[PDB]
Amino acid sequence: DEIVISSALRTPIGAFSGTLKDTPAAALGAHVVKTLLERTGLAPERVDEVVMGNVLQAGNGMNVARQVAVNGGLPVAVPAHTVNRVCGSGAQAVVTAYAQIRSGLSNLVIAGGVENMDQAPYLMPSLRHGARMGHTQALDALLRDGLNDAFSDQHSGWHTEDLVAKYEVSREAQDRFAATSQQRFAAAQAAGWFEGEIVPVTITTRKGETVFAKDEANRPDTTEAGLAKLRPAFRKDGTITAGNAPGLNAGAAAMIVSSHATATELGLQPQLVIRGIGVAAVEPGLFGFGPVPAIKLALAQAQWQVQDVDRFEVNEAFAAVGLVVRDELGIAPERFNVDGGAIAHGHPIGATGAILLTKVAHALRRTSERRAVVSLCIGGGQGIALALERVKL
Amino acid sequence: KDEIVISSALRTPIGAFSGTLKDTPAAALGAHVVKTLLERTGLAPERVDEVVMGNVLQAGNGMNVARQVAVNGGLPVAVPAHTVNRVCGSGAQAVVTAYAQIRSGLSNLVIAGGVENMDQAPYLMPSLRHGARMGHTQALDALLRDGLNDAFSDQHSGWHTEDLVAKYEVSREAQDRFAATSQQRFAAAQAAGWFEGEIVPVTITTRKGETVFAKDEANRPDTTEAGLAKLRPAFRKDGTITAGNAPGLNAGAAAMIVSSHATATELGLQPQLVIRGIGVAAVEPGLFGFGPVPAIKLALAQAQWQVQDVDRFEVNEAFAAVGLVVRDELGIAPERFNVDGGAIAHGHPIGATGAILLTKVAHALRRTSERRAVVSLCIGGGQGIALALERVKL
Amino acid sequence: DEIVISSALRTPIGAFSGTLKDTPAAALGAHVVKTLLERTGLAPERVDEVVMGNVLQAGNGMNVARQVAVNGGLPVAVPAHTVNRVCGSGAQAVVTAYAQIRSGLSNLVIAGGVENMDQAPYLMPSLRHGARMGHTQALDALLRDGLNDAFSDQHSGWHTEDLVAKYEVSREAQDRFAATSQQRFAAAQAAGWFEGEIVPVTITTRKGETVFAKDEANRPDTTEAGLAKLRPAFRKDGTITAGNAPGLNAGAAAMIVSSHATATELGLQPQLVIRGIGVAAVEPGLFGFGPVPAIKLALAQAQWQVQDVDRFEVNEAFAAVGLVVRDELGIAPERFNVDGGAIAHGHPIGATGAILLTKVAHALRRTSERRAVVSLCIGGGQGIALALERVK
Amino acid sequence: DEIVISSALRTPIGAFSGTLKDTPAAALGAHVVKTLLERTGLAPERVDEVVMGNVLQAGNGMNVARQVAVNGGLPVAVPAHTVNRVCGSGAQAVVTAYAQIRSGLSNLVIAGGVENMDQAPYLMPSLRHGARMGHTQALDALLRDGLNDAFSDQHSGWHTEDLVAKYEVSREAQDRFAATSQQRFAAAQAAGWFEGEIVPVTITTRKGETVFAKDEANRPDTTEAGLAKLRPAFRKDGTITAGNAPGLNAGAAAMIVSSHATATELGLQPQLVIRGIGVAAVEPGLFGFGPVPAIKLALAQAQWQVQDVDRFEVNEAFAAVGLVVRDELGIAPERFNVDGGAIAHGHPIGATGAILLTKVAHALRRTSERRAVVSLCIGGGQGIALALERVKL
Repeated sequence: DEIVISSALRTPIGAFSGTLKDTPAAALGAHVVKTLLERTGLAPERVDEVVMGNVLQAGNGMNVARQVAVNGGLPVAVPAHTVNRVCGSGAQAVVTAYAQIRSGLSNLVIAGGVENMDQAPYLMPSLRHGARMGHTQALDALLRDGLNDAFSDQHSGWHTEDLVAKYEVSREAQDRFAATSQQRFAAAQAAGWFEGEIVPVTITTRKGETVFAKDEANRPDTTEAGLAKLRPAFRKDGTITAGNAPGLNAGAAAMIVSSHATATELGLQPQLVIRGIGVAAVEPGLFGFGPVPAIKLALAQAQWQVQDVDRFEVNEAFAAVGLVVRDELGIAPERFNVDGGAIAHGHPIGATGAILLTKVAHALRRTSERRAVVSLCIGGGQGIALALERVKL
Repeated sequence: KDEIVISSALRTPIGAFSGTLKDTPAAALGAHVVKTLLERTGLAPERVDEVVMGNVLQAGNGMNVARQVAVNGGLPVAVPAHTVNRVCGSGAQAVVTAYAQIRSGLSNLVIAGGVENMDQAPYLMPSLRHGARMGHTQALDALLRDGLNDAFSDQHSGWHTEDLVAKYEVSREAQDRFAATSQQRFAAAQAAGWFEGEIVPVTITTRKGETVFAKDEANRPDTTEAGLAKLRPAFRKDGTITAGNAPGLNAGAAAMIVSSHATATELGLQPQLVIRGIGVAAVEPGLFGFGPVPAIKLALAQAQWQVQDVDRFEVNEAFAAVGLVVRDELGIAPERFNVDGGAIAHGHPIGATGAILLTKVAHALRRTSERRAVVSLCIGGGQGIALALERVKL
Repeated sequence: DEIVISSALRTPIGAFSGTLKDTPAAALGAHVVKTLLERTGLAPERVDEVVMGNVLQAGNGMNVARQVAVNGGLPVAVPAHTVNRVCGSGAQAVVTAYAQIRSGLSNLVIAGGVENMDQAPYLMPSLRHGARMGHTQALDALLRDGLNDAFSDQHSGWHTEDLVAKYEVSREAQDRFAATSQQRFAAAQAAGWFEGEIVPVTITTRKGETVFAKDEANRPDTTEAGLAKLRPAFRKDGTITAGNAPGLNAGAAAMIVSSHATATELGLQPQLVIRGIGVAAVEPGLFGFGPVPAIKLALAQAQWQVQDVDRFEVNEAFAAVGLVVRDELGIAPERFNVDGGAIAHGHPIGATGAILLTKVAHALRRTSERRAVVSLCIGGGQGIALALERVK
Repeated sequence: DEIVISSALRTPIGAFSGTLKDTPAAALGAHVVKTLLERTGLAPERVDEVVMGNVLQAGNGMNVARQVAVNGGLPVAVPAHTVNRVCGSGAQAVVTAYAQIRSGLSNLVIAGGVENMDQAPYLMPSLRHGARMGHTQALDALLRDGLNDAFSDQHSGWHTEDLVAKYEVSREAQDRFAATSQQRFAAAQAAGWFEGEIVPVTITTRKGETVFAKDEANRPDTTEAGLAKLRPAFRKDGTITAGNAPGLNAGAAAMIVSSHATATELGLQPQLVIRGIGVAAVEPGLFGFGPVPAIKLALAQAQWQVQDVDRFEVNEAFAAVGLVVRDELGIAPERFNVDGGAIAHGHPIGATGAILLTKVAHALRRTSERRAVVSLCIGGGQGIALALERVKL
């Protein structure tokens, strides 16, 4: 009856123009899936479906999920499809898996997400049928398909300044939150707390192989004083900066989704039980609020109250989004993004939801905490949340 | 289990390559169908729990096509939406996704469909972000890179389908006979008014005014076996597949309501089909045209139907060769296979086609009083999707 | 030691997106040169140099003039170079030829110009080293390298509205001049007056040929009433429209330049003597005035005055430029662009100067007029003029 | 009347992706012209014309020569035009000037050339009227308009392998020539022999200012042993490498051309008399041979024999071209590219001819040598040569 997550694994997260800049999103997912199969010893024929989140599908080739599955070493008989709920896509893949299992379409699904923002191409809308006369634009696909609202064409960061204004989120509070994310992430990383969830990727370049084993996007030297000096990135009188938002990152995460009975039968070690799912939508312009209704839905399904939850893992799309969700729900600061968030480690859009589920799977194992919520705000005005309970042993 | 049903299946007419819809984004086509569906049904917009849309060529369509379809279709901003991609099967996948959400208790009512506009697919410049440095560089047609070329070989779907032709010994003449028959069946059904009920007109604004696009335009009623025999192979020098025994590069949208039978009745909807069986299968990428065979067998097994129980099979004409291989492998009577013609005539707007075929069957069973149908599509990359569908008695 | 023009020939002029849209400028020039050699029977080894004007060189390949020469059938031993004085380039090629002959560097030069504005590519300045993040521009080379001023980045038509304001050139006068250009051109064309100067080009398509034999860009049905309805193209409350300016055209012209003695020695039939050359420069913003100082310089060299000249052939860059030059010099309206101009036939930038020299060579032969001036205004603020006399 | 060159000056030559990568060719020419006017005190009204060579005109804006003239500070009443005889363009500008003066069209011309190969754009031939369906090419303009033959579409370096084969030019001879070019250039540079001809350019960058005062493309540490290790650049079994050919360089040069009488009247100090001009053409495929007929034409006009010439300055388009021209004409190695050539300093195509005239003007002043020949081979199968005599005082 219970649907469980087993063997959650992720790549380290690459910086913009960083170690993963030449490695397609689909190749990162294939690497995690191959490693997952090697470590679990799961019979590849027991995989009924591969579901992968991917937002910037432009130029990635036919059906990213099918490339992840086949290049990950699964038999050609394993079906696969790609899901896009923007920032929530990596968590959506796990919700899709849950729905397939609960509806009887699948017994075991490999679910996750992939993204590489460097690898997003430029688009030429006028090249097919011609520009005819006069200058024409080449669009950055990461803005057109990933970060700009589809209704306004304004950046997500520009819209988030209206969330800042509505909830009176001070520059000082955003920079305090951002510095704390960096400090928490650096301490956890140094303590080895992310080694269990990370699978190394070997990158071959010119006359070199480089073993990419550790998240590279974080800035342990970040201070409130340093952050206060940065210029607003999206509006002249704004509060959001390069320092209180994540970068343009690359990575992949994947996990096994099955009934508890299926996991036990196949000698898997379940990490989390899915106790509740929430998917909600709000005004595109206030998309940072999306986690609030989504979390309420997930908690209602789990029959939990906010104060019953050991940790909330809410995507740091902006420091401002973290603060609005934490403060609106009255979550204790010590229980909110406990080991740091995307401001430190990065936001590889379509993978981030799978990365946060992976983080919580390993954090509950280490701490013996019982109850967690993963939630992400979603460009276009949506929210996704999963209520998750540790499985013992 | 309560029965999961399809209600109010509707589609745009299908545009030709460089045709009437060439300047109308896929998301705008879906928005138009959703708006019309809400207007005609009077469905309370707050009772829509999710919009799921198939779309294969997402490049340049903007953030989350399904959310654009939902919001521009007039649904409240409180309705969530996501986009699915199982290539050619995406429009049928959206309905399977809806089924799974309802059966799992995540949703009570979903608007599901698909959208595609192949003219609107942009060119891609992989080297523009970090530079070409020195030497010529390529601009990729996204239609090929993300839609029609296999991701493993980079060869066209049509090139791979010549290996299906060789394996099953499908003659050029058999493919051209099938293609001519698809055009003749489609033209006769169209002229008889059999597609009027499923089609919603789209008003297109241009420099020189408005065009009311009300009728499929990609079909060639004058097609003959003799005319098709004149054409050159499109994909291999010694090949059999031509521009005439394959569909075009088309544009369109289709959408429908998916819910329990009880939910449909409660909200004053008129269910058209019950989903009796779902099959999703995968095969060698190189032999993807065979995908419907295992998918149909899975869907029939779930419905507890045999091939001979099915009044009509609606199998996507990705190529005439795929239609022939699937029909003959399953032993389906030619008179019961793509009865009113298929994609060779009306077109293959990739991510919408699965939703278009479900829509076609919903209206055809209502007209004929046929009881049982199977919709199936082969899928680039080596997959197959099938739904076993039963008419609801109204 | 008179320098003469012989065997001036041109292609018909193609419309924007018209019959020549798939035929490179260099191929148009090659075709004229091949035809010129076939008709004259000139020994190819007697050609010392090929000089070709071409403004939009982007994407045309290494040295357009050398492609015209070699693809035109001349021996590989014939040197060639490409000149760019924007709108004046096709006339500049003939001035370059004159200078080479008078200085003893050459005895016989094939000089002309080529342009195909459809064939001008788009430019991607950010593709070499990357756009990194954010949308980036692809430039239309015909604007960047051909029609926009290099200092202001404003269109030539936008700058010409300041010439209109300075000289108080009414919209009605511009439209009357434009209608008259169309009417004069259509009547002359119908009378066969352009047959002698035009060489047909065969264009190969699908499984088909098109023989392109006649200018296609003109609008014989043009009226003042029709032109009055058009919207300003360059400024909101402007006077310049699509109807009182030329299009974005394609074509080529070429001719033999030599001493009179060399022409006679080689059995050529000289058409014109170059009696005077003027090259002048003005404010980029008032480039339409450029022909005035250039014409005065050319007339001074020829020891002619305006009233001595049977016809002026001044490029119709805009109707406004034609009117300003005509009225500043006091030229009789019936002696100014007598058989119509670029508003009707088109302005294939780098070829136009060679096309106007070609037109005048054939018009003086037909009319027995003695004296002509060819002049063009030049984007960036220049003018070129040649004073020309009919050879018997 | 003698036609003379006065006040020949050049920028230092930039490396590919080097100091001048963001400075348009037209701006480099403007800087030389402005400096030339400032130093000579020449009355700007006495300039009858500016003629500039430029090969890669794509994207440089309307009429590069007019931009050089106007941005160089000359009155708008000075006419200007741009010439293109590919690699010979910078020398062609001086021949054009000579012809204008001798024919009476001009009394005084500022002639030179400009090029910036980094600044050459990519071209999209199919963007105006559309690619319709299928992949399409974006062309590197430096290949399409500058370095690939217009008839074969093969690189100039690929064609030069046929010159190598015809004249049996060994790899070892090419590498010896290239090493010697580097050694000669480095010694001459260190001796201060290029200070007189070079005008510094101040480059304003994001982070501040660079005073670019010295040629940067040369490799003084070059050895025959090092060059022997390099892979062929153009054919698998080839001899031409990155080390025995010049780079993709940027720079400008300009000079005053006038009668001797005009120069003296205006207080200029003539450096060279033009005693002979040769322009020749050959098979496009053997364009490296072009200097041979061109030099014979220039020497015939000057009534000189090869052995009467104190130094030959023949553009090092490839080491192979230098060797073929030197050995075909029987020129003493000690009198051929005496202070090094383009393999060391670079080949900024449309400027190189003006750079070589400038180099010879200053070298004859220093050495009191009487007679020089400047010659360049030209893509498409041409050659240009000038026979030049030192003017005293």
